[PDB]
Amino acid sequence: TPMMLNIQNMMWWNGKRNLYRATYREKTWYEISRTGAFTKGRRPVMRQKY
RNA sequence: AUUUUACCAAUUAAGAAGAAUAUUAUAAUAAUGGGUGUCUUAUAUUUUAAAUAAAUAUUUAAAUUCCGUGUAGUAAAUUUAUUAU
Repeated sequence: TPMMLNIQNMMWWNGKRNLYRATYREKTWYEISRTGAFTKGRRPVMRQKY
């Protein structure tokens, strides 16, 4: 398995890509990782001020 | 009458489009694989899968550990955005 072997298969690097990944990723791993922008740590959640 | 010894020296101003829709970086608005001298026929032209990836991250702490390979929303669609004869 390429991921197990730690093979750097990237389209801009060698023109290859692993077949077990998803073609479209809505938000990258960094976007998923950043939790302060996802949870209610300090950010306000309802911008409407009635 | 006859006849001028042997050897030794040096590179510089360039005659005429015989040099530009040029070379490199730079545009954050396009994009189904560009192919001209091409020019029916689609049983014969199908590439999809939750993972670090043509998507790429503002600090020195603590901390697992026999050389600590290491830092968080900054604004919630907010303007750092892969641009372009």
